[PDB]
Amino acid sequence: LATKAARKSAPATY
Amino acid sequence: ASGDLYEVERIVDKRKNKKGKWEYLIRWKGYGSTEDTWEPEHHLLHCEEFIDEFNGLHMS
Repeated sequence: LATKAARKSAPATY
Repeated sequence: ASGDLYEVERIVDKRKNKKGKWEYLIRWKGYGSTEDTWEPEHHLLHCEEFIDEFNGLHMS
């Protein structure tokens, strides 16, 4: 099963 | 330079922005609901382990 990942935006939008 | 890579627990919500592009509210693996952030579509990734495609073959 494939892992979910993503690049985090800095600064962040909540 | 594109942003630090982190594992995703799940996609919590989805939306379209003012420019008509898709954004995803991400639940980050190891973090709670307060740390949930809206990420642009191109920031999402699918990861896979390297595989030996021959092991999977079925004989009969």
